[PDB]
Amino acid sequence: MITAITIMALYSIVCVVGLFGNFLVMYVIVRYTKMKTATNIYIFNLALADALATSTLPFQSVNYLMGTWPFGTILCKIVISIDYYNMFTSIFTLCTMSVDRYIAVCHPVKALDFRTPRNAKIINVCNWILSSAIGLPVMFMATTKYRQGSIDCTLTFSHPTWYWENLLKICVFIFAFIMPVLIITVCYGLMILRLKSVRMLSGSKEKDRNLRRITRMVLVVVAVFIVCWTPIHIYVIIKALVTIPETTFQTVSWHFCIALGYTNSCLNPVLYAFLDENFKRCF
Amino acid sequence: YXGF
Amino acid sequence: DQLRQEAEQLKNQIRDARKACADATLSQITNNIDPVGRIQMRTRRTLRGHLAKIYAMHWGTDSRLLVSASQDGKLIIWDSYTTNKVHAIPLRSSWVMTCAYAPSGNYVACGGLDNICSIYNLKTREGNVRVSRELAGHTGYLSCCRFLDDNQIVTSSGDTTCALWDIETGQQTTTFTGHTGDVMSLSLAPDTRLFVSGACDASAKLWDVREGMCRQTFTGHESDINAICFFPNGNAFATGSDDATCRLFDLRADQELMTYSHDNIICGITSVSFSKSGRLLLAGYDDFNCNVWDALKADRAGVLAGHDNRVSCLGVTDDGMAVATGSWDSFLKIWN
Amino acid sequence: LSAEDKAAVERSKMIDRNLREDGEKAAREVKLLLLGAGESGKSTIVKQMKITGIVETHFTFKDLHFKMFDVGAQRSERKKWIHCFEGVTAIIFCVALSDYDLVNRMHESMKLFDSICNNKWFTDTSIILFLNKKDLFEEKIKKSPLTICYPEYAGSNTYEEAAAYIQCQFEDLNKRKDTKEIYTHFTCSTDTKNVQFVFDAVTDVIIKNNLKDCGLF
Amino acid sequence: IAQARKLVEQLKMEANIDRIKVSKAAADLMAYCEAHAKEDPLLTPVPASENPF
Repeated sequence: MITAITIMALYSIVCVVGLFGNFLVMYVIVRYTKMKTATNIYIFNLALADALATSTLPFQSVNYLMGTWPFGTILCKIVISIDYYNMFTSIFTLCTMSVDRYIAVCHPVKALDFRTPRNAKIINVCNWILSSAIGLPVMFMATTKYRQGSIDCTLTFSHPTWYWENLLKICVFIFAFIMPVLIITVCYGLMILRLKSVRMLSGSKEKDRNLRRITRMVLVVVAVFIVCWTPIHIYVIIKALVTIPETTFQTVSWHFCIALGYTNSCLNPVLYAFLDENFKRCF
Repeated sequence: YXGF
Repeated sequence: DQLRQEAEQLKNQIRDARKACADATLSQITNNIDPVGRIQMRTRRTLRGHLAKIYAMHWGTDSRLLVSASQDGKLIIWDSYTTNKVHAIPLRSSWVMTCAYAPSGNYVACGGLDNICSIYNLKTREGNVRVSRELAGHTGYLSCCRFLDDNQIVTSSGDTTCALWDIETGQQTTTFTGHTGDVMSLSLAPDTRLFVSGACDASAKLWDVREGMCRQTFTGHESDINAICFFPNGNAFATGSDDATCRLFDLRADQELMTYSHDNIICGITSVSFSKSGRLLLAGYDDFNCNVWDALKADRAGVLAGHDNRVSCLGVTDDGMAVATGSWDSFLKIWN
Repeated sequence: LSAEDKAAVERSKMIDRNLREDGEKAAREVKLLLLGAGESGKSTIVKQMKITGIVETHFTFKDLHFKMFDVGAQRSERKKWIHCFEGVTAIIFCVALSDYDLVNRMHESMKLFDSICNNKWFTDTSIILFLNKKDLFEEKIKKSPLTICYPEYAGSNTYEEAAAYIQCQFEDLNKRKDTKEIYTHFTCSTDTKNVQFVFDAVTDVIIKNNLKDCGLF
Repeated sequence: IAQARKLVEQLKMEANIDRIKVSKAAADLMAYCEAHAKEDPLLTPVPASENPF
């Protein structure tokens, strides 16, 4: 009883702070920066994906407390589509920004040719199309099921039922956890190893603290991404492998893991936009 | 993710 | 030492004569006319074609087309009303410090740091524009170029020289050498009979093209003067310097008539211009704004603070409708 | 919406397309300003590298285009037009190191280096300092001591310590030791080692510029 | 000393110049300004209908 009110307040606070941070980043990008550099297009893409992903939380919150979905099948399709779609959009946006900083630091001659707003816009369009490749069939597959006492907003099964659902869960697990952490970790590790050799940072005491600041920013971004996206995917793998007995503690673990997963979508505008030096120059 |  | 003493006593004599004979007290006289007050000028068009800091702009006699050059290597001709680009000229000498527009509108001069003056013909057949004349013969750097006519051009250069070229001949007709420092600005009279050239010795020397000798010399600044414009009558000219002081010199009176300066601005002049009535002084500072001063009141009439960087060049149209300011942020603003 | 005005708008858009194509072509080229004293030996560096006030040298090395502007031929006051060269990537500054005993040139060369390095327009632009005339210098140190030019010099007469001493005397002249670094290289007749050092310095400046663009730095 | 001689000769010819009273020249300048004060868009704001901008 108290736990349900607790998790409901948790979803409400996370949704409010995520929408507030996303609207602040939209306000600064629209009225102040006016989209001059290529990086601001990626920050706009991340803010849009995080705002649309965080918008799914009031529809998801009532599902636990009420137990029914009294909104119709079409809105169920839209909510499941947005939920998968903006998740993939944000994850590939973070991967594209990691590749952007890798090309910017490690390959300086080709970064003059590649890092243009035209390539940023076409890779942004390719990002939304590649996320729509997962968003549209899940949108078509989303259905509404009538239980004996409840309404369920869920995915339908084609025969064999275990194969398609477990293949979808393993494919989302791999393409959202294994590949992106590997790309971000390798590109940022090679970036830190390349910046360690640079004379502009590896000299006097004054530039050493700037190098430490950059390494700290890299470690904070990678650590927040890993600590946020690990537990809900690990819990999905644990349920896929072994059936878990129903407990009061696991019911709170569900909403705590979902809150942790959305917390990254909340915190990526704070970690990226505000912490950047150019946005501090705007102040 | 995790819900529904 | 006798000849130097003779020069010193002649200088003392002419200084004593200009001091004792002329007693202006102009501030007591000019109080009768009413002040203009405060004038608000709004931007009408914003021209966005350049991708680098523009250094020179010049209007035309029909007040329709305007030329502007930037540090990428291009002279873009703009239209003041419809924003359309008539011609774009790519410059071999990318380092450009001046621009001239012909009174007929056929030719444009360009260049300045590469010691080459390129004159491009505009109203020609067989398609696009082509370079008409390649002028050379200095050793410093050209600082300003002005068309007297379609056949004569006067340039000021950074090797202590001024020069007059005939377009068809291609060689120097008359060379002016009376300075001891580099000249920085050049402006022509409306009748185009004679001009004044300002140098880095805080001096401005009048030159007549026909006679070929310096007639008058004006002093009173403490540093380099960057801009020179004649009055529409043609008997006065204002000079702007790095000491934030816009001194005005009269040809007939042969003294400093009026000084325009303020406490909080101490920075340097880039461009100075006049209105056709002559009431407005358009002074370009490096304080990110160009000010409108009152020529007969010595008070600030307006602040056209529309740029975020220093204004390199400024131009008032011939009919007097608008004033266009160009700054190093690659934005050309037309103010009406 | 007349027929002539639509053709003027179409011509203006075609001109805008050529302007943005030429601007993106010009943006990737790296500009370097070369300075130094009179007869310091800048023409030797120019002749070593691959190929009127300003003579412009355009050359490529490892798919990176360099436009080099040596303005030392012009005899004029530097400060009034030096703001034309703002935003430049690097300044290659040439100093005749073996010119110390001729009366003295080293002192106005240091004054020129103080005027260029501490200039308000070049607060963030790196300066690549080159010390040429290496071969004559040990033959002019064995016969003539370095104490004539600097009385504070206390050390044995050898190239290995005097060269590092001249390097430190030029390097400590900067007043901003955190923003603009001074890159000192002794030019020798190696197989384009000079060009390699210049490419490494330009690569470091492009890394710093990309870090400023991304927002990390 | 030839350059200084040229300077002395130029000062000699410069010295013999017509001297005009500053009051009459200032009156001429203010008379020109009041004459052409009406024919000035900067001094007198023109309505936007006749303004080409």
